[PDB]
Amino acid sequence: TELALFSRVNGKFSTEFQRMKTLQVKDQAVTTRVQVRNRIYTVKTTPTSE
Amino acid sequence: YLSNRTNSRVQSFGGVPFYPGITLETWQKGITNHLVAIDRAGLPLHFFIK
Ligand SMILES: *[C@@H]1O[C@H](CO)[C@@H](O)[C@H](O)[C@H]1NC(C)=O
Repeated sequence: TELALFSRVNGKFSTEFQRMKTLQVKDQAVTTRVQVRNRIYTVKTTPTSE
Repeated sequence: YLSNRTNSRVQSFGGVPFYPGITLETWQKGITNHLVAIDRAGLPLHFFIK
């Protein structure tokens, strides 16, 4: 600010603004399935075959 | 930081070919045949040579 009635009447407003908005989302999904089946039903050769 | 970890292990012998969505029942009712020797006892074969 400034004022006077004799020699020095002025005005000033050196207003400033600095804003910096930074976001950082970071998502990481990971799925891993493994599944295994087994069956048996056995068979032998007869001990007297030719 | 989420982390599921699921296991599963059926081990059947012996009924109808198992599958995950099977009830604990349709297993049983389907045991009509599909029987399996779950326990056994015998003798040394030299005993049978008489
Ligand atoms: C698996 O993770 C989900 C979230 O995605 C959770 O709700 C659940 O309880 C966890 N376990 C199973 C068996 O789904």
